[PDB]
Amino acid sequence: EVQLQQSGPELEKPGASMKISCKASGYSFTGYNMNWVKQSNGKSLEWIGSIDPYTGGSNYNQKFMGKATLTVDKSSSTAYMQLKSLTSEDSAVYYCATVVGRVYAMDYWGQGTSVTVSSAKTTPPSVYPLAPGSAAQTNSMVTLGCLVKGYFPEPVTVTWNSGSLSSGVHTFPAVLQSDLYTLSSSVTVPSSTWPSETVTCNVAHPASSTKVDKKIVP
Amino acid sequence: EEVLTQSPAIMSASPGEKVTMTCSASSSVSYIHWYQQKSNTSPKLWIYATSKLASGVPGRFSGSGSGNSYSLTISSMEAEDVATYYCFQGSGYPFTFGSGTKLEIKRADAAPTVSIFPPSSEQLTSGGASVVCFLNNFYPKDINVKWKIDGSERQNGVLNSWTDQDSKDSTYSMSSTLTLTKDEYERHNSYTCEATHKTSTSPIVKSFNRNE
Amino acid sequence: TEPEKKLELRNVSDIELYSQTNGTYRQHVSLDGIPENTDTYFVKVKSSAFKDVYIPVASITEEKRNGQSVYKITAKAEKLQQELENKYVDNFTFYLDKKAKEENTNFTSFSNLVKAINQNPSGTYHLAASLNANEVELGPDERSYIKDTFTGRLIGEKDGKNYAIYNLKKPLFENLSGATVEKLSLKNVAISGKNDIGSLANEATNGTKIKQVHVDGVLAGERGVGGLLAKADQSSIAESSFKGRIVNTYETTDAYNIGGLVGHLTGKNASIAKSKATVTISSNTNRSDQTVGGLAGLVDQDAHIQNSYAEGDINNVKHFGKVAGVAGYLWDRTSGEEKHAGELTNVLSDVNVTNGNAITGYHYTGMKVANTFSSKANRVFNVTLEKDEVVSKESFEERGTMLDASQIVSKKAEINPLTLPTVEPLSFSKIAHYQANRALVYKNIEKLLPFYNKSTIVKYGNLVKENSLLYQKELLSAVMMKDDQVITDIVSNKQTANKLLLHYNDHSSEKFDLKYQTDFANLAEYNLGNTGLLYTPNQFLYDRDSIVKEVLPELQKLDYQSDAIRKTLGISPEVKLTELYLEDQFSKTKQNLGDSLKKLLSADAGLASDNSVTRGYLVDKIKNNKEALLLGLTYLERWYNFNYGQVNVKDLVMYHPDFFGKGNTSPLDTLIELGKSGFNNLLAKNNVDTYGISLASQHGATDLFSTLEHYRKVFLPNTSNNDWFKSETKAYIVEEKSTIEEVKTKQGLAGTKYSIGVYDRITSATWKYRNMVLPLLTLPERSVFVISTMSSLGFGAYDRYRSSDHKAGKALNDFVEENARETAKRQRDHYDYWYRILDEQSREKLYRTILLYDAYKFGDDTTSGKATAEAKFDSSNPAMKNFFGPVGNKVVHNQHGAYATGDGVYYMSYRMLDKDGAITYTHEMTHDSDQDIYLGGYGRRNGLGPEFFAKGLLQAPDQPSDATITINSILKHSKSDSTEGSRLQVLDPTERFQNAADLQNYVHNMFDLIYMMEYLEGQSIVNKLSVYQKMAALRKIENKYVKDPADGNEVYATNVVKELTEAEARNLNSFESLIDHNILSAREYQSGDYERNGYYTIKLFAPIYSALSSEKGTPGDLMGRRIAYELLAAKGFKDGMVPYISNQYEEDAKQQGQTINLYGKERGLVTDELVLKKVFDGKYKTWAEFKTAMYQERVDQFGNLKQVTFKDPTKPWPSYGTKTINNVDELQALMDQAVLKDAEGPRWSNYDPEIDSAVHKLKRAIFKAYLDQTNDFRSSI
Repeated sequence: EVQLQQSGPELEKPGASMKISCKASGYSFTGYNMNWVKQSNGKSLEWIGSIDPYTGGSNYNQKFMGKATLTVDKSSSTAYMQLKSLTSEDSAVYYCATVVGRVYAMDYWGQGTSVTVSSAKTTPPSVYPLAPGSAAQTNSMVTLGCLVKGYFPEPVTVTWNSGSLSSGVHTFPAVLQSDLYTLSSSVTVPSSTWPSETVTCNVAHPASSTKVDKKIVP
Repeated sequence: EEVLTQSPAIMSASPGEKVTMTCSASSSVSYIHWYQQKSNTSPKLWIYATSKLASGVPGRFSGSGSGNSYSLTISSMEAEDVATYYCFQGSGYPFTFGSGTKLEIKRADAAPTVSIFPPSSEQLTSGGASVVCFLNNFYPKDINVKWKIDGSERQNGVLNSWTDQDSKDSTYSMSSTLTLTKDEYERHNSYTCEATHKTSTSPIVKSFNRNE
Repeated sequence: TEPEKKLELRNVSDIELYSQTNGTYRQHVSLDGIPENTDTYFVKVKSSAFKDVYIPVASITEEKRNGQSVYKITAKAEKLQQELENKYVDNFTFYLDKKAKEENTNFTSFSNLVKAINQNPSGTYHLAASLNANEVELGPDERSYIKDTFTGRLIGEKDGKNYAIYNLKKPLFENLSGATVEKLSLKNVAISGKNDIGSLANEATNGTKIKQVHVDGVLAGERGVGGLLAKADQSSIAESSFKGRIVNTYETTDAYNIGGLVGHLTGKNASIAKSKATVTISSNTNRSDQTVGGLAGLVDQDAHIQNSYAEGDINNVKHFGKVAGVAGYLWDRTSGEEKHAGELTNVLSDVNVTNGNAITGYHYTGMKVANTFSSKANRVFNVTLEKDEVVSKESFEERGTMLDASQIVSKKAEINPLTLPTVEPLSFSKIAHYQANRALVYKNIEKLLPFYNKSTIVKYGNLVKENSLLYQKELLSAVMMKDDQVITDIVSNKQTANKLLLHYNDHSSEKFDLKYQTDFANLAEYNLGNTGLLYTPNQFLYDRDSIVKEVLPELQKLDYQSDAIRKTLGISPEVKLTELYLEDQFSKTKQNLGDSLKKLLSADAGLASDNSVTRGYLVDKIKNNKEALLLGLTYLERWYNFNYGQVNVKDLVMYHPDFFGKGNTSPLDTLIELGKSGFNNLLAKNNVDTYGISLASQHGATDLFSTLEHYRKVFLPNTSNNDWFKSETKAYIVEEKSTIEEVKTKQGLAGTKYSIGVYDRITSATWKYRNMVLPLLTLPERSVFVISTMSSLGFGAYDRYRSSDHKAGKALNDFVEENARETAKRQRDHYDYWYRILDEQSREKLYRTILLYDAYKFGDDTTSGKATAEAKFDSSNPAMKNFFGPVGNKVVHNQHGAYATGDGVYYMSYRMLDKDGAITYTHEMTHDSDQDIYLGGYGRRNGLGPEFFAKGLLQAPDQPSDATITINSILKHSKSDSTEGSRLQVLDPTERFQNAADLQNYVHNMFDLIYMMEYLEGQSIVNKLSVYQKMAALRKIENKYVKDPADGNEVYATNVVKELTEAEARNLNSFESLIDHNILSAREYQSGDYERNGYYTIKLFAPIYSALSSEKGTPGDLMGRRIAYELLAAKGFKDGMVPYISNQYEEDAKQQGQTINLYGKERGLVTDELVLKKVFDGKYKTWAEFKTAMYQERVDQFGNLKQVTFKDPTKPWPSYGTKTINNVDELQALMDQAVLKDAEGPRWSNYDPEIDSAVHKLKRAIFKAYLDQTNDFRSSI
């Protein structure tokens, strides 16, 4: 089927410029109009500009007038969204679209490019042990945790009990403090099996190559 | 510009319940194109041209509208239905998206197992301090948490992050962090944080000592 | 034997009956029924020469004529005596028949035919004669005349030689399945819909035969458009013929495919073959998925085209969307089978497509054409990059002047369909006293008083004298009070109108004082001056106040944005009503609605009915289209509020339709029809074509300009029509004429191609902006500054030139008008200059006119500098809402730049009235007028570029201060001005230049001085330079025969520049060695290669010792520009330069045997060596020899004589007085020091290492000394 492959996730410093690209297959790239949208976590999703691949046509939203422009490569069957004067607001996942019968979606949308913009250097996260106060230990199951605080940029992965435990853990949404990212995760395990047993979090973060584990102490 | 105004922003309905969202534009357009989105996923079209349903969609999902008044009508609520929605419009330039509405389950209100763990020896070598606590599989979201230093109420150095409605039980986890320097951690032997819930009038307090 | 005066209808074309029994007025045409108990009927009688007459019936009977029941009918009137069967009667009566059976057969009536096809979808249908489709109501929102999707199994016009149906607003069948329909044609078609609109039907699902069909007229819907069927579904269509105006301006976001025969070609068994079409097709593509194939298009599912030829033109607004002359989208939504694409055979169109491809919209390696042909039209589409630029795709098979021979491949031409119904006039004699000489007078005075005994009509005729102009043919006259074109009889009936204008076939009128000599309530009559004839305006003076009391309130409550008005309007909810620009006039018409409706039914119909029930029909007739009545009268008011001297034409067109003949036509009805006509017709721009649909055949007139031309003869005769046009509009226009007496005499000629006349030029055919005559005419104030100059028409916005320092009121107006006169002087002097050069009889194309539109960046007075505002649409700018916007001219409008479509110019970076914009005006003129204008009727060099002809070859100096060999024809400046210092350019052109021969003298000398200094330069250099100083002094030039995307051949040579090697520099030991090493100074040049058609110019004194002439057909840019500058400095522009830059020896090249294939056409190639010989076969056999002889000739020329009177500063700010260089050796000795110093410690970095450089200072030191020394560059010896 037609499949769209946007660029890999990228991060740039503000007041700068970057170009992303959406790959095309199983369809006449040039014959179906393309489209681009910006994906804001805080706000809904909002269209930037539709693009005509065969003749390199470009329609721009009043919001993105001049901020960004659209290019295309018919031979490589891959469009190019050009971004200039990049700002912290621009930071977002992007998404290419294919217009069929006046409709940009579901067919087709790319996997997504997590465009980010930053003046913060790569940082490894702070990991500390998390768990109970007065009575939650008595429970049949007591949850323990590991912090992923003050790190840059996201992606992150985690393992538990030296990787022996990969289930009952619950990953918690990420939040950004002082410009460095933060996130959490749990380890529901029997309380009858802790501190009686012990666990450490084998956290693997690719961009900052972090491998730091924290033992949980009652 | 044509605005699109979906409401309510979030709706809680028991499975099998009748749920509808109301989107209103700034102009009148012949067709409206709906768009389901899961949390943190690329979205897909569910209806288009106002009533023309998208493929791979259940019959329960319906749509209607005229003038500046448009809406999507789903006859029955399911777990698969729990998703964001946008009546995106492209009939008029510039193409615009709906304000944003997300379906949610209506569930029994669970009471949480609260957390609280001291700053680690690895944190103390750094010279800082960070205690943090969670509220276990609790519903509805609505929860209020306090923090304390030696049993003295504190609301600073505090950072709270909410889990999103889960999938299997669709009940929410939680975590809040009390972060101060080692100086404060050593100064206050006792550290306290307590939840507040309609499910349990009594706030669920959990604490651990510096000495234990 | 005095007769009596009584009511009598003489032209009784037919009698009709309507009844209010059901509370609605309904026609009892037949099966009326035995006489009804109540005479609720009212008899409306139609007259071919007079408006329908009305009265209530007073008696009705049913008696057998010949044992043949016929419903007798009678009517009571005040005095309606009828001369029935040569017997006078008291009141009119007739007899209506029982029934007709010409509906079982569909041969006779369109109304009968639509009913017949609806009882049986499957049948054989035949036509007895050509008929009117106006019979049908059309429905409020009915999709098409026929609801059935399967219909017309065998509809035929073969029984008669040919027939067609005229006046169509809806598709015919709506869908066809296994339906054969051929020999069927239409004429006044106007089908508009918000659905997928096809002229014949929406679709043909199975095999259906569409052959020898010849549709013609207007077709345009908001959503979809197909030439006959919206799309072709497995159906055979061939030898078809749609020639009509089709446009989809509406910006629908669906990817609608439009087609010449079918928007989507989907049949595998199907195919379109040997078909014909023509169109003013245009559209805004926007979507690549949307495809316009010119001939059907969207070829898909194995659809084959069998030798089809169409001659229609495309004007696409959006470059991005896919469109082409023969195929819009060869590609398929299914898999790309070479076979599912479909096939194209023997196909040629002369489409002048814009923003679209020539033949196929989608080009794929497996193109399924193999028989490609194209005509010489325009295919240039705009790239719209940072700078706006327009070029052809150059991917089509071109053909020459044998297009007519190619047209002969088409098998058939057309058929001549029999004319529609006639119902002739049958315009008296057989009277007690008849004078044959006064027969025409009797006809002329039958117009002056209607409803008068024929005996009384002739009685008045007897009173006429031999001298009377009534003896001359008298067209319909009209009554006016103090030139108010009074139409309100009910108000000014008591009032006495100043004069009666007796219109003649001479198209002139005579004035007779009127007076209310006699008053009759049945009819009001006036005195005919001293002559003593009588005169009654045609009306029954009925009680209009009762109608007035009820009509005004319901119509009064209407909204411009009202959805119901939109629902009656032919417009979708999504589209913005901006194009109407009628909101201002929507409010005005509503404010004046009471007087407007007073002037409307004052002469609407003939009513002798005292009964008030009859008056209600008129009220019912109005409310029905209240929404359209408002829109129509508003539309007419917006576009007809201009006076011929003291007489507003609004009354002339809005009412008094009889004045230009055809008084029988219903004036009230022409307004309601014009209101429902549809927003496509009501579209501002559509006024011209809407003159065809509505104002032609209702006024019995042919063209809007023709009616306006007919109107000067009637009003203000002895004043020129262009004079009526010039005097009347608010906008300031100026027609400065050229000094040459012959051209000035031609500017005098009202004849086309010679007249400077703006009215004439706008009215002239082949002018796309002829529709711009209405919006200009109704312009509220002087918001439009306009100019007229040889082969051009200036247009600009006062608001564009509005800014701080230019106050909007008076001050802005004063600077703008004065600037317009100054620029008008600058433009016309440049054209007068070009005329002196052009003596090759290319003056046959001397007056080609093109538009000069401004940026539309209408700035505030507050804005400090030029505005960057798009002002795209719906702005408070009076200039945009009253002009440019009504005559919509959508453009790429760049933030910066000035571009031309080849038929027009556009200004954004510069301003049309800007003095610096003048140089840009010539630059655009270089881009357009060249192909056969500046060139001698031979196309530009095959590789020589479009913008390679102006940057250096042919443009004004960008500034006098700027230094480049150029002609300053555009700018004339005073000698007393401070710009005299470093003027470096002609102070006054056209005075030193009286002929091209005088230009040849001017450049030989100008280039002798350039030639003198260049040799003074090299000698110093080749003689005294360090080896390292030689490295930085010079540069080498090469030519790359690189592949170009447009042409498969890579023979185009491209001047590329690079530094010469140290070993290469040691070799040079002579001035000739500079000529042999082809190395030129790097002082004003960088090694970055020069792109073909790139912006490269000739520095005023950059030494060029290079003659790198390509054996290849094209040489490059600077070398091509440089060698052409010396070719002018040697041979006359026509004599030598034109041969070198017009590929005119291509036929000689084919004789030589040199050839290049172009556009898939074997073509000739022309080489520098070949033209080197044609220009100089024996004088020199090498370019090196030609330049070498130029130099030694030049050596003797400087050596024998040079003036002593060369004095220059060439010193620092402290002024230096007199160099007084007596001899060349003294100049050379001074030169050796200045250049040696220039080579010592050279920065050759930062900026300006030239105007600052000592060598250039010295080069422009003795050059300026010569320019100052000589009145002109006339002789140097």
